[PDB]
Amino acid sequence: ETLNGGITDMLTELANFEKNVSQAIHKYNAYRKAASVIAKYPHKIKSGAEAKKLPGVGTKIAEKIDEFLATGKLRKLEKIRQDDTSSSINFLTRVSGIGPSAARKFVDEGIKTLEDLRKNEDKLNHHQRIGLKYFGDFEKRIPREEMLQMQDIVLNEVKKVDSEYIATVCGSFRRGAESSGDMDVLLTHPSFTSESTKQPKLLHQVVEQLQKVHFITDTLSKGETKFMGVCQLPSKNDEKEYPHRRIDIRLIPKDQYYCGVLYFTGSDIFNKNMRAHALEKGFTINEYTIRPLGVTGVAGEPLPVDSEKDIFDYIQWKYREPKDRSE
DNA sequence: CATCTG
DNA sequence: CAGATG
Ligand code: NA
Ligand code: NA
Repeated sequence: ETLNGGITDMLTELANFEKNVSQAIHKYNAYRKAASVIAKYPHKIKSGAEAKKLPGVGTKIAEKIDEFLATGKLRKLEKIRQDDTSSSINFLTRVSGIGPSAARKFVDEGIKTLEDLRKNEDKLNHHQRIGLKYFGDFEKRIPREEMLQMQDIVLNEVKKVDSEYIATVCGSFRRGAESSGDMDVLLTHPSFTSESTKQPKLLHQVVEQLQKVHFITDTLSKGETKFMGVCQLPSKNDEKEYPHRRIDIRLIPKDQYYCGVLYFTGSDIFNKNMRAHALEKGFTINEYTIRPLGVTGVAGEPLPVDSEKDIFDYIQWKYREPKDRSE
């Protein structure tokens, strides 16, 4: 956690770079299990050879650990930190819609900067375009104070369209968090479940309203269950307009809402732990359901959940306010 | 995993 | 359709 830090750290720069600049999924994937194991490693890695001893730990890595331990740095890591092309990709990638894949193509076309990007707006697709228009706004954290305002609206409108709608704002906003990165809404309606063959309108109807009143600014992707967009709190009495914010809304059959709600709420750590205990208690849990575990190895059969309460109860645990859902 | 692109 | 992004 801080004994073998720099090590796990450099390993990460390295793995990251593999995958993003080179195509090196293997290699990349290599550094990864590597940093994972040294991570768990209970001692102070004093040499490569020592490390080597570990699984996932081969010769090349060993080599690097040595040099790193040997000297406050690593050459390759130094060489990669300068490299314009390397930096290029790390940056372009910052744009929503631009991934690595694309980041390469661009660079090899010589698009490296923001300006490059504007100039070549023709090469970008819708998402990427938006992604570029909202670069700044996009990176700006979302303070809870707006969060609550947003949430307020979304909920009101959803209600308007249908009283039977059940919306929830998961994420850290849900966990207490003072700011968030984007807005995540879990949606369901009684009329929608596991078997119930579709009802796309269910999602589309709301989306509409959201743009009706202008909360929703642009559409990133709009499928029949998942929507990826942009929103914005009405700039009041003009002088201070708001940033644009990432927002998503997803339909979910009523019959697997809570697992979802739970799940989406996190934290990752809370999940796991809860996930593991569930398991002891003779259960299983994933994003959609809770199933009673048979003994023949495994087994299933969706346990019935009417709340987040229903879940814990099953696994016979202490109902956790979202706030203490931390770890 | 679900959506988009081409 | 594979293949990219989130
Ligand atoms: Na990106
Ligand atoms: Na292939």
